[PDB]
Amino acid sequence: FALAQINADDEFIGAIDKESAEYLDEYATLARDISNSLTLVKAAFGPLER
Amino acid sequence: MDVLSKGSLKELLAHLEKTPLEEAISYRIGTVPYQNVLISRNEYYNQLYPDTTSLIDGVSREGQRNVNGLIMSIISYVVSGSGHYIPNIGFMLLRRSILDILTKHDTGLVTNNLNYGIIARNLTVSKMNCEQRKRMLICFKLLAYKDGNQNDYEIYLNQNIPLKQIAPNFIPGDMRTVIHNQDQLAIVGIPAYRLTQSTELSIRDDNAKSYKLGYVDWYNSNSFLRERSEFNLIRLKDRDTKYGKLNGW
Amino acid sequence: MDVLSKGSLKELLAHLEKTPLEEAISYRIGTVPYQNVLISRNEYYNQLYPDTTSLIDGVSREGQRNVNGLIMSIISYVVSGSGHYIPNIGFMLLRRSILDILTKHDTGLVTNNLNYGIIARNLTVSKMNCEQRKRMLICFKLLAYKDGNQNDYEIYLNQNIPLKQIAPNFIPGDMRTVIHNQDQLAIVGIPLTQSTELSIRDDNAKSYKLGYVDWYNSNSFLRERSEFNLIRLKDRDTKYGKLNGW
Amino acid sequence: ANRATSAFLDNPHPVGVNYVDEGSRQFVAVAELLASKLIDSSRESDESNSDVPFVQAYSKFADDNPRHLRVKTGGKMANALTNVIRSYYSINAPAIVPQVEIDRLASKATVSGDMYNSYAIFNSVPIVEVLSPARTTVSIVGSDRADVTMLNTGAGAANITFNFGQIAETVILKGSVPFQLARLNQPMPAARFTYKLRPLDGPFIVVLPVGNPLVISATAATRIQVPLAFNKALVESGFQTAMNDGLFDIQNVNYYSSFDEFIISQYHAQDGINRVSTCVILGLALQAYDQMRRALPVR
Amino acid sequence: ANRATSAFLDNPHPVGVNYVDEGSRQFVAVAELLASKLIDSSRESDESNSDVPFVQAYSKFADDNPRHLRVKTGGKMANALTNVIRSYYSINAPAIVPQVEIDRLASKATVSGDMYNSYAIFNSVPIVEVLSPARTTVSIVGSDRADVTMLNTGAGAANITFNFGQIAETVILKGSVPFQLARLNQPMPAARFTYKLRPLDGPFIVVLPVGNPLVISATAATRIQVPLAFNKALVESGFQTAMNDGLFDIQNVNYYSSFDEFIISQYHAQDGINRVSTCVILGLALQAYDQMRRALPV
Amino acid sequence: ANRATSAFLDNPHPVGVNYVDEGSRQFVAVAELLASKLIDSSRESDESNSDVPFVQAYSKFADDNPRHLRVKTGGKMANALTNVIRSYYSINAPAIVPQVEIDRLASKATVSGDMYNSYAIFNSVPIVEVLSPARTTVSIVGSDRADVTMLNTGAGAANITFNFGQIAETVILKGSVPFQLARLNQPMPAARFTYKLRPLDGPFIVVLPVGNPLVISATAATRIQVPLAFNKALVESGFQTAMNDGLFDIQNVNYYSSFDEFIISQYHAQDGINRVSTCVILGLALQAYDQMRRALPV
Repeated sequence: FALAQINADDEFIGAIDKESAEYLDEYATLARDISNSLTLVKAAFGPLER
Repeated sequence: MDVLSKGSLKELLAHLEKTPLEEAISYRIGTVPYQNVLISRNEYYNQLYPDTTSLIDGVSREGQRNVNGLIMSIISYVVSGSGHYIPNIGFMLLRRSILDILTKHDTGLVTNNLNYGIIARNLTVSKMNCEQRKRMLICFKLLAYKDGNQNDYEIYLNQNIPLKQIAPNFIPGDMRTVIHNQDQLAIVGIPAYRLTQSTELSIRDDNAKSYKLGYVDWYNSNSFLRERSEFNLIRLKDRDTKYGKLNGW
Repeated sequence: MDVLSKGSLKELLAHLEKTPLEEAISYRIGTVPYQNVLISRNEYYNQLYPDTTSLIDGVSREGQRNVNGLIMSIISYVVSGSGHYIPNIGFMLLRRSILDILTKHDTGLVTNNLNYGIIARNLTVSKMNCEQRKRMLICFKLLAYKDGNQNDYEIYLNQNIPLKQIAPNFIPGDMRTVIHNQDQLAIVGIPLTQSTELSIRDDNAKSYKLGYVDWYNSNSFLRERSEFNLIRLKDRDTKYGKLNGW
Repeated sequence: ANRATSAFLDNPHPVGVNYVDEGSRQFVAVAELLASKLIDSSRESDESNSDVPFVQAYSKFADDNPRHLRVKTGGKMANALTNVIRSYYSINAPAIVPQVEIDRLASKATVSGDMYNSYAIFNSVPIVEVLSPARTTVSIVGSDRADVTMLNTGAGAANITFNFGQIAETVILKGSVPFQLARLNQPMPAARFTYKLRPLDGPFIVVLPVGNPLVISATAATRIQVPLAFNKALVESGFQTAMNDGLFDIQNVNYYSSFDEFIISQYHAQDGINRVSTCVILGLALQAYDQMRRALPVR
Repeated sequence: ANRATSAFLDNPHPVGVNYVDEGSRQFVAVAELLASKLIDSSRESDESNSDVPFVQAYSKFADDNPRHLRVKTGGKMANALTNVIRSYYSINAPAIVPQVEIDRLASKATVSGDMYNSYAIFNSVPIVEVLSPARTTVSIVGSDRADVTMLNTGAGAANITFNFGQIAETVILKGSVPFQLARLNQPMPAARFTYKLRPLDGPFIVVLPVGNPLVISATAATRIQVPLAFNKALVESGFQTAMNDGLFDIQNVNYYSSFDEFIISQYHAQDGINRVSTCVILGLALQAYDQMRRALPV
Repeated sequence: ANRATSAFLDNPHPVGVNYVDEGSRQFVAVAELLASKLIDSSRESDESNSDVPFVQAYSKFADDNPRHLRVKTGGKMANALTNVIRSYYSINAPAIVPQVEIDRLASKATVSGDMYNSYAIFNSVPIVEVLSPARTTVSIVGSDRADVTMLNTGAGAANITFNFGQIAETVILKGSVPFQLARLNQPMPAARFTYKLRPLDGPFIVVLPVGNPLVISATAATRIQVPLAFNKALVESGFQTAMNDGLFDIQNVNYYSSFDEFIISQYHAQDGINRVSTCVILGLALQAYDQMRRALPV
């Protein structure tokens, strides 16, 4: 009954959404960090026993 | 698809009591079984892949108009998901449940003369898997106790050792045995492995995969009943209760 | 690769004056020039692709020891980028530049008996594009005016009407013609995908096209390292020993 | 009396009786629509230098995302369509496509499965029989245009009867030389070059004077109800692709040079009405098969 | 022994070897795309009662505004397309379009220029040779549907050998009367009206009885890789226009009644694979030539 | 006239039809991957001076930690792999392993059970038949290199027919002395030591002169699609290990010297394409078995 109008004209430069593009790109940096961290722990700490 | 999703003796037997016999039969003419055919499997080969049609595929096939054909269609529906083409059976028989046909004398069908050797041979048992064999042995056990042929059922199992090893343990007249049984009878379900949208060479495997991918779509659709979310919306008659038992058991 | 990027008559003539005959010739045996062969082009066909070898492919082939062989090697270098295998040419000829072989009498080579029709057939002028034919006619005209056989050049052009349409409009003696020429003779140039072509000539030509962008930047330092302390071979001073077999 | 007949009208093999219900015809209709979008997306991808339009269209068609090192064959929809096409062609072809698969693919798009919205004109000329007297020779050649060569060796003029069946709507006869043709028990008009005949009129008698041979070129047009999406050019290409791909190699079947001859031959048989309905569905399926195969090719 | 050969398979002339590289292929694909837009723009201009859609399309195609007094020819793109068509047909064509002109014309639109992402079916029937014994007459007529008329005048039945080449995919033979055909060193089946054969199977022997002539109608289908924009209806019409316009009027060349016969004849020559790729490019060029000339008659 | 055939090509027994679906194929791929880690854990143990790497590898393979009072067997996956191999060999073998157990074991590692992403070369030479006339002795010995001994005691030269099937891709024939061989209805060439031929071409005629015996050695190469993890050396060792352990001991089946003979014999059956897919999956299972049993003998 009280639907709010949503506009994103200022967010779009032509057909490109800058904020969404930069935010998605940060997952590539996180992916590199995850792989580097897992490999370092496996090298420093070998097979683990409890 | 619904019948193939049952994973326990309780659920499978409960489903057979609810469903009528018309689900077991099909009104599509299909083709004939035991025929050598060349099918097209282009994802793997350019030529035509040979195979043999059987009664265990999930496609409707023409069936004989006798009691032998009716029982083969019921077991085919349980172990494959589709039945055969036996028309003009009669509305009196088609209204009754699959369980009632299998284990009640009131229906009027006479199944005493049925031999388990040819039925297993015709419903090709060398091509079944472990889950399919268990369901067939359930149907044989239900029929045997209907006509008082328990001794014949035991001798048949003793002749075939592998069938005896996987034979479900339950007495058709007792509900405590169904509750205690812990066999896994599910042919379709949510897969732990990676299920892809690819074809399989055999007719049986391709049809089985179609049911498996179909169950995943149905599992995530709106027709599925999520008990953890809407258990208070089901009616009281069909709600899960431990006191619940099959009629006459 | 450098000879194919020249897009003007001025630049092509300047390159030939600087380049010695050594880079026009090659030291690799190769195979017989004309031969029906089956080659593998798996990007398109499972079967082997038929083709005919020639002297226009950028691959070395065997050439005889005569003026006809030397001329054919020079023209192939201009129109294809790779020369031919002429055995034991000699120091005196290798140190001379390509243009002096074509346009000067001090090289020691007689070219008065060259037959232009036979050379075009041997070079397979039919399977040449517009740019390659123009370069061949430039070399023919230079030789024609060097030996005074300007009439024979006109007779050859009259017999081949399509070549007469695209013939160069420069006189070797005059310089005003070279300055004002407007021909486009470039074969390789900066623009193509890393793909394979069916023909031997088309595949080899595309290899030069794809490698030109990389060659534009990498050749500068690698070259300068080679001749950092090396005497230039072109017109090298020597005792003028001998010219054997010519 | 000697008898001659068209080669393509001889022994029409039975057609399939499966996947002819409402759901199956809906599935074939959906397959044609999605195959058409696959062709268009491949063009849009090529003029745009981006694989996005093609990937999205293939994802709808195959319910899977394309991946390198895996050959794009169309997925489960292509498998079902190919096997269904075989079943339509002959009654000896197996039925190996489950009903749950047909229903799942039919729901991928919302299109009507009705196969009788429109019509189409088919050009095969049916010559059921040509009867000639003892001293005459008759030869029939062709299916798109039939050339009937008649030679009279006897002294007297001969009477040759032509039967064109009852299915074709019009037949036009043109002769190398003017000739006489009239219906049974009707006077023969002046010699003319052309005749327009309705095959339901009855057997037609043509006088063959002694001398040089007379050749008659026959052209016929018949109207068959087809879906509004039916395109004759695409169907013929799909018919040839299916024959070359080897999926019409079934036991005890007849082979035809075009879908035109196939549908007309089935029409000129007992229970020909029911065979034509199945053949129309197979024609639309062949249209889907053609478009899908061109979009995703093999060498 | 007598030999019978299809007329359209005799002595295929060598095709041009120019304008078949990636840049030249892109130019042909660009020309087809812009020629198609030229046709659609003319229809839009007529429907909308305005000349704005057509002026934009003609300007992109010809790099010049339309003028009422001047004639509409298509500009340099029309001349380049006309010249490459001549070069594609014969090796003796001048091939006088500069490379710089082609590269600048291929940069107008973005196309891959790939001529191997689809296929088309060509219906010409190849009959390389029909071997007949003495006292037998064999005649072959037609290229899209071949009729082989056979007459036996000897004492006994004759064996007639058919060779359909090694390229065509399937051949369907329908006779006037039922007849017998079998492969070499194979028993003959019962008389039948129809036969489906693979030309790779080998030469086929047909038993010809003494009496009335036997006519065999042949239909073949062959698959050839073509671009996705290939349209057989447009290619065939463009082929006729180019012949009428004199683009194929070169010395020492053969002539064909359709593009289907042209491509199949070049396929069956010695090393025919060399020529199929060039023939397909000519077909796409003829597609663009058709659409351009119909929009801008000259 | 006598006929001779290869011994290993006679009467292939039917293969199993279970454990072919995607889940079962992924179980075999997981078993191969995890069994490989078991072997490599030995080298890690030597370098690390401790048994911890082996304990980790066995715990993942068997779901239970290794014990010193128990003989290491492999647990559920070892039992599942053994029973699954039995089902593959014959259709008479029971399918005992449940589906649920297969899915649970298939979820241990991430793999794709694609068995059509590579190929392998199989060297078993198929000689379907060798037809010789009277007064001629022909003996076929060998399976990987077949030696055919030919003796002509007759008065004149004899013609002997070879049939190598329609499956093998190439066959190379090397004779003790130069001999003549040609296809059917072809002229014979000069005597040569070596012939390379395609079995699809047709039956081959070899001329046998009267005198000393002529021996021909046949080597063939066949390409069969296999998963990328396929290793012929490991598969061959697994075949011998399984036969020794009695996994193939079941009534009404045939016995082969190597996996090379088993797969080629099945491929030359009435419908050999149906059995090739199952045989390849048996190969991967055997490769897993060889690694698992060598690390954990029992």
